[PDB]
Amino acid sequence: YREDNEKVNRLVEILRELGLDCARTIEEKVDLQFDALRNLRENLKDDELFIKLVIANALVSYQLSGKGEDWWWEFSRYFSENPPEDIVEAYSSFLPNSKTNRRLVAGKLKRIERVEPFLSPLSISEIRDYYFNGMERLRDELARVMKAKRSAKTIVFAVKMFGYAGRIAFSAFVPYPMAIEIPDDVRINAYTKRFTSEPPVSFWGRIAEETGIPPLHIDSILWPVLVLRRLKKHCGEKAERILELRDL
Ligand SMILES: [Cl-]
Repeated sequence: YREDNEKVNRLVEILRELGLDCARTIEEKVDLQFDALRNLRENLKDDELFIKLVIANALVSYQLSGKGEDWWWEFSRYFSENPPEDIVEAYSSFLPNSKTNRRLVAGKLKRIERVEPFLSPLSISEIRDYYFNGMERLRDELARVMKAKRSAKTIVFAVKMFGYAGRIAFSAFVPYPMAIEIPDDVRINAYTKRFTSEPPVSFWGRIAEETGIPPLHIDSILWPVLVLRRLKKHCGEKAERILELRDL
């Protein structure tokens, strides 16, 4: 493949300097979705219900009628005020009446109906196992349940959000698996072409191995590269390194 080795070498070193510490700070302090999850977890006081709601919610988080951060806050406030029991019934009222996710409701409710027989029986012990030692397994099982490709964008997003939910519920950071490849993203794809003609999944897999940053955490870092005020206020002097990534 045609590669700009010098630019790739700089990219790797900048990502090494940011590291998992920066990715985690972006996920928890820059991404307002994380605080939305903290609010819901505190208000429900039922970590099994909280985590299952996050997975189901992520599986319907496509073609939104608003910004992602607004949607996750609407979800958090709605289920804090109207805590659910029957998840299909709850979403049947929530989605068409929401501001930020009222499009394609029929297909979204079918997806909730499809996932609930898998999520409902899970115990907190099994959920802990998925979080601490099984996020790749969860991705594969969700894809099977949903009759979706293993790399399907919304399946992978559900695992990403599950990682946030577990970090909150279990008070421990577990990095995303190296095996979950870089998400398929129009902005990432255009950025990759600055460095190589190689397909991004292969390229970012090597970058992940060379930096020790799993691809889903690289994706977190690339979000502000590709909000900026919130980053400068939380990553400290490492915020300039984010600006270095955009200008590569
Ligand atoms: Cl999907």
